[PDB]
Amino acid sequence: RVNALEQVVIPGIRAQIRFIQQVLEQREREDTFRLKRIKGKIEAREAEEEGG
Amino acid sequence: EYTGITYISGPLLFVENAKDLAYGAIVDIKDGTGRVRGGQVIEVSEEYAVIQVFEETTGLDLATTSVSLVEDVARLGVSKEMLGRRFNGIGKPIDGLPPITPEKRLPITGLPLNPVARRKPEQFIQTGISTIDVMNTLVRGQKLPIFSGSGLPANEIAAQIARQATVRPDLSGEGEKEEPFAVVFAAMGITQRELSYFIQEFERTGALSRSVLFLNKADDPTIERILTPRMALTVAEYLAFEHDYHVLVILTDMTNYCEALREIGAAREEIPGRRGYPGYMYTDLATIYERAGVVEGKKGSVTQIPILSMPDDDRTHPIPDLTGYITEGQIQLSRELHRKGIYPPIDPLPSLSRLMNNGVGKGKTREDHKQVSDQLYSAYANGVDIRKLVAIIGEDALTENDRRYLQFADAFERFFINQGQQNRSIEESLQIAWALLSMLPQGELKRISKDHIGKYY
Amino acid sequence: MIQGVIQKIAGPAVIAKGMLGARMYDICKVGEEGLVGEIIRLDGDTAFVQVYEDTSGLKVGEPVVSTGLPLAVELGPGMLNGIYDGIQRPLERIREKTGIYITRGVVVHALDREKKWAWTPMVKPGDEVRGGMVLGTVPEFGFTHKILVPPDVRGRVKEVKPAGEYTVEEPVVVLEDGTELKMYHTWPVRRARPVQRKLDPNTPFLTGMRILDVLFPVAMGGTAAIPGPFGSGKTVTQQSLAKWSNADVVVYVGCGERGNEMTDVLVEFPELTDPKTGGPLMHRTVLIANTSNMPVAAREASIYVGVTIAEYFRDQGFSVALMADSTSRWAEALREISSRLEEMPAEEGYPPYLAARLAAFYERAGKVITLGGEEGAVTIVGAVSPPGGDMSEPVTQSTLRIVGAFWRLDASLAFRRHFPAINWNGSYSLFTSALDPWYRENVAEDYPELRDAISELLQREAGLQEIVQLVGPDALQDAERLVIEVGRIIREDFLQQNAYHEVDAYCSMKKAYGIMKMILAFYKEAEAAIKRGVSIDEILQLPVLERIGRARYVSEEEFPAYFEEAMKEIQGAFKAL
Amino acid sequence: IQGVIQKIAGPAVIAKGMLGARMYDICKVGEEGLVGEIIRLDGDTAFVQVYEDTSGLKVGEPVVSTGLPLAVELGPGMLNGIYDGIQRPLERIREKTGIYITRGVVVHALDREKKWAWTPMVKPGDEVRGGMVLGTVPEFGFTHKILVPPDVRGRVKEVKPAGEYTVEEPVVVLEDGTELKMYHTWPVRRARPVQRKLDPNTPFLTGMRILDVLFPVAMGGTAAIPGPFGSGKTVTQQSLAKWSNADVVVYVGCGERGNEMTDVLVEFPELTDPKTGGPLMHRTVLIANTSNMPVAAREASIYVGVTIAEYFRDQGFSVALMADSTSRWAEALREISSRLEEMPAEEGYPPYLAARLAAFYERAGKVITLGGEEGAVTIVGAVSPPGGDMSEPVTQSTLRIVGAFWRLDASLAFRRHFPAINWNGSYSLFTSALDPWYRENVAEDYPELRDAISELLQREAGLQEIVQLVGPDALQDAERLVIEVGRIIREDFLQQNAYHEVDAYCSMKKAYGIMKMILAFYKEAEAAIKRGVSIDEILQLPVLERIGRARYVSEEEFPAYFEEAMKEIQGAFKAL
Repeated sequence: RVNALEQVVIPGIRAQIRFIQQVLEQREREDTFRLKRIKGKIEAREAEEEGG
Repeated sequence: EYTGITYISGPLLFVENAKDLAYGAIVDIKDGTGRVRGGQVIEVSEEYAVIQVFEETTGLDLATTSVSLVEDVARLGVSKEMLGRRFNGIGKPIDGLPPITPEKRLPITGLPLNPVARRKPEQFIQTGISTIDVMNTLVRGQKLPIFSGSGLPANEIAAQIARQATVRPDLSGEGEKEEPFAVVFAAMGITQRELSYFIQEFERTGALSRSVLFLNKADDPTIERILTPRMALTVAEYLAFEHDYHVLVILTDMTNYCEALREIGAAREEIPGRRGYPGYMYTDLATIYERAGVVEGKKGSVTQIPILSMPDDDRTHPIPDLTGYITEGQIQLSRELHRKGIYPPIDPLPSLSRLMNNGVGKGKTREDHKQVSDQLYSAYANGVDIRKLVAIIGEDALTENDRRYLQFADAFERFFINQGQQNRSIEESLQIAWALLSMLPQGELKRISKDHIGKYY
Repeated sequence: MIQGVIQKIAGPAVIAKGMLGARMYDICKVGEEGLVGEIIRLDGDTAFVQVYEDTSGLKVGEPVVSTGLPLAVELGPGMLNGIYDGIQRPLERIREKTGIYITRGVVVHALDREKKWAWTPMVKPGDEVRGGMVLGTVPEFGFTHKILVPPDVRGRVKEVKPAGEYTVEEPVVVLEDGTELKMYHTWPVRRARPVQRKLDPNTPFLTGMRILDVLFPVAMGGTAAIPGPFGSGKTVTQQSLAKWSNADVVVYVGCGERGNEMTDVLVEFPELTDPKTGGPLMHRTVLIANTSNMPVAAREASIYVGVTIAEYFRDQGFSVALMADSTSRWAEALREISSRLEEMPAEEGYPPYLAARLAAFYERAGKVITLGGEEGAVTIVGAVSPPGGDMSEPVTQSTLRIVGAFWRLDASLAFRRHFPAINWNGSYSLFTSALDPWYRENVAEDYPELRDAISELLQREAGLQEIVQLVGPDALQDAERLVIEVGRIIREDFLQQNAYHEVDAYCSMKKAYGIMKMILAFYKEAEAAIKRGVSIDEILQLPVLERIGRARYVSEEEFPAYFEEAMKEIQGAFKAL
Repeated sequence: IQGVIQKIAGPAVIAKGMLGARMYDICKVGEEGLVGEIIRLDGDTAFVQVYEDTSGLKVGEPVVSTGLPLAVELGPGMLNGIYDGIQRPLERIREKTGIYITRGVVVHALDREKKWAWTPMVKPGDEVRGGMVLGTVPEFGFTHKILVPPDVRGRVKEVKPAGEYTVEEPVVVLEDGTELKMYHTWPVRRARPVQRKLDPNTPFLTGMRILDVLFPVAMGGTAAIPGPFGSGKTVTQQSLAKWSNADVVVYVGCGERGNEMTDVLVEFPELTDPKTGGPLMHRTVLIANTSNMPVAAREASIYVGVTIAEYFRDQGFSVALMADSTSRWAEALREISSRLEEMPAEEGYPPYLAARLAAFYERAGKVITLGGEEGAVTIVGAVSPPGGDMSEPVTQSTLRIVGAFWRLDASLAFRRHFPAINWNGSYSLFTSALDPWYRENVAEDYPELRDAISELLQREAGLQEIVQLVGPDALQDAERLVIEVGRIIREDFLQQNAYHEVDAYCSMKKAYGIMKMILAFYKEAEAAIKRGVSIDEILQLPVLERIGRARYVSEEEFPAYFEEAMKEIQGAFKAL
């Protein structure tokens, strides 16, 4: 059990959280980028009242 | 070209119109407090050009301000008087030595290279670490990244091989009086301590004797770290081919490269991320690591030696992963021997190189170099393998025909892998590599030919 | 002429103004230098260019010239030994003119108009010609080259010049339809050469890999992925896959291939044997490979050059090999282009339109009968690359929307210097039962049979490998350890196909079928041997273990001398013992 | 300049009427003058980052600006001087506002209403050297040399006699024109010029044996202490600076705890220096921020201190900077960069985190100034994550910049011993480069000892586990001997106090002798089992007890106690 644990199990049960984490995290680049372009629209709209 | 600041960001900002600006240009931009800096112009536009800020934008007024074209693309001169001088910080040498006097002003951005003007390796590089150069085959045709650990530092290894490479008298059929043993060292990020580490280690290689030592100084602005890579490179191509001297660019932590690079794309919205590192990474590293093989025609060449740590053993994160793909094979040092007190700790089992029979062969290195390659590899393998299975059932997992491969994992250990920093010769290496191969049955060898059994037993 | 100038520049992209009358996809010379881009996004009258060459030294306001005619690639005689690269230029020639370095803004014509070749008429005036049919032969090296009528061209014939060498742009066949049908012809890169009827493959594809083909084949016309994690085997197995080929023409597109890899590639080809002229493999290869030093879009373009060349050779009636090297190219291209042109990314930096062109490129491939009425086949072997190190990546999940054959290269097998590295638990093929007719017709009757007889071995090895690592098999019974050490030889001497030994670099059906009957023997004997109370321990010491090991100590073309020889001793001298 | 507010989103303010505004410019928004700062301009309007929260502010008010860029204040009064992350004196806030703080508070950044001593250390008609000599202030700490800032080498006129002069009062003026006062302004984002950056070669005392003698970082290091506070770890941080050879200490936090951080402040005058013999408070600068403190207070935290240490450096003092809660520093930055176009793109943190992280260590260390004086800015990087992941930005960024982790573990802390340094989970990359200078200055065989002796513990770690499950009793004398020597190093040498005065402050000439004797006992013990000697005998030797009495004595008795203790060992295995 000792032998086994220090190899396949333990860091493996780690790398699972890590892999998960990183992909959850990276997904939220697209969130911000989209949200950016959303902002751009909103301001662009109130900038046609006062200009072009 | 018109000065017109009507937006300030991080390291990019509004500059009205453009008329003589191009990509890659050196501009000088006066803050108006008596402080001046430069930058690169990227995203050139007849609307708003945005200028790459080189150092703090503090004291930046809207009053007395100027943008002025200094050079249209990136260029900086390279004299023939380079070797044997220490070039601490960008450009000018600042360490007490007078200014650089240049002779040929050419680009430092990089110039393309024909792929049909590239010839296969025909010279072996003799490096003073036995281990690496046998299995992995050190040649001037491959760029081997050194991957270090956390508690295995990157610095110890980097110092070592600086001086420890020499070029054959005739074992390659190439004179040692046709090239020098001279080196170039690049920095892509060095810090305070790391700089103070390579101090003493420079003086022994011969810092001002024969080497060219570009450094970021280690206190200078972020942006500089992404300037010195490709400078080190282009600069060397001149002196390399034309003057015909071989040099090896000893590049250190690409970590600090990614790090600094990533900031810029985070205000121009190229949105860096792949796992939190630039997804445009490979793109930039393309030119930078392009010259790392051997040319045809001209002698002397240019060879990249990347040196970077791993944040984790895992090859998932792009710090080792993307770097992997790029370069030609890999050589890890693991932590599997660090843990034991071995120095240098090289583990060849996760290691896999691109070429192992190119730049080597009978009379191009040694006749048995080519033979003893694959041999050392499968020999250790079948040792370390056992030490797995022993725990799993009883306290053993071996016969008597396993017990001999067993002692070869001790033999390869502190005798061979360890050596301190002592310079071993290409002779001394393989020679004695056949005294550890006496402990294995000669009738159980299948990764080496029989006619070589009769040459060295 | 489309005469804008520049507007903005955004990295290796450029945007342009003054652009009126501009069609989506053309020849786009940018600045006065003429770097060659492409018009992709058209918003308004502001036409987004994407430059295949670097934009260092490219100011704004410089006149942008566009033809308004589509980007096409030059197709005509002088194709073999020739270079068309990823940017429409011949490197052979670039090497001489521009010196040691290549200097951006330089362009020439893709197909050398300085070439001359003889003309053999197969037509006369007063003929009726249709698209894709032959007008004449041309002898270019050991290959026969035909002059394919451009597709969608019909009408009668005014004259046909008598045999003799001419410049490869002069008219050899003037049509009586008011078209002087020039010796070369363009055909846009997007557009693909027609087909009269679409068919399915049925001729096998040998590549010089023993186990690779024998367990999971690909047909001649087929398609497969090679995903290779962590910079392992993948990268130079492709060189060892293009090293030897069954197919007549060899088209190798490295698609913006890293310059340190292209080194050994390029130089190896003159020293490789050609089996139709006895010399340089270059007399049957064409390099569509491009330099990695160039930006992202020169590695997208390159794939689209390749296929329209592949097709040109498939329409003359030849078996065509296409090998795309690294999907890490393609990924990076679209990854970065997406930001530039202000496209909205859907998932993880990859554009919504990712499997768009990707799918179709795979589609084109197949054995099919053309509108010229000849039969060629485009056979594909793309090497898949996960940038992240898992197949969960969008760029690698797309390459697994296609079907046919698959292969899986693993980091762990690859270390042991046993290439090809293949997993029986990681691939499937659908060319097993599609190839079974042409197996029991040409190869042998007992070849649809013998292949099954190796699979079972290694089926049980998966299932038992598990058990092995949990508790050794020394604790287990005899018959458990049996098939385990059958298994040894299936790796030691049959997953090691040395790319440095040439009697393993050659492989064919005779060396296939052969060593398959060696293994067969051993299996059926050992199963009965150990039911007489013998242990696999003693048998490892018996000469029988070594004997099956002769597969890399025996020749290719002196092989039928050693085959039968040793074969007998298996059923002989182990049931005596 | 002067302008008018246009918007208020969040705590941040945006206001037009700005033009000719400098970058990192002094802004006091409104008629309430909230301490703010001009940043990244846009159009004829600017974005203004206001540290103090706004909630009383209305738009359309006047905004007074100085038109000069915010700088760090450097003068007297800093030694024995309480300040925060905006650098206002937190106790004159208590007297002028009461217990509670009502925003829009502006007071002087130094005690300028006191009359401070003076002595001229230069005269007229002589020239000054930058970074050095102007005049000194005698104080009740040591001294404080009020020196002219760099690149001011000109002639001086009119140097007034020794007496008492306010900070704002002049004592000196230049002959070539351009007047100067005792208060000096130095830029927040720039560091002072040096002549060489040296190499570290004088060991950095920490006053507890094991800490520095085993794992030195010497003077000009960069270290770290991980794991969150509240594990008694704070023991280490206070005593560190307290004993340690220096003449000034600067303590700084940012996002630190509630009441636990106010225990520290009152207990600070109750810490006592060994050198002066009186409180540490006399010679301590505070710029700590709690966590009730303004938004960007904590974010500006770092930079202040860095600068301030460089002042004391130029003077020829040794400083000891203690970077508490490096991990929590990042909190504020994330918040600010969200509301701007510096949006996250790394991994849950902005990618400008790594940039702002580096410079704090880069611009500190042991180096020589323009003034020619030496001093060190040893940093000890308490990161303190809640757990820390190596795939978190904070951890994988720091890890690289510092050269040492001086890790304490929890198991080791329950055992109530300081040093509690878990040797297997500590490292310091310095050691290599420090061996030359060690035996040069210190003593002959001192390096030879340290590297050699570490092995005990190494060859004990894997040994104890489950192999010695009931002690050794079925085991050979080979393996027995390790834990006999094991006993003395871990119950005498690793242990030390910090609340007994006989062994809270140690020094080299004491530690060296301790360490030698324990080598010499492995050297006569392992030789004992080849003679035929059992551990029964070893376990009754008065030598083991003598090792325990060599730290229940101080450095003064050490000579006499070293005579007797040393020679005792040699004659206590020549009896066996």
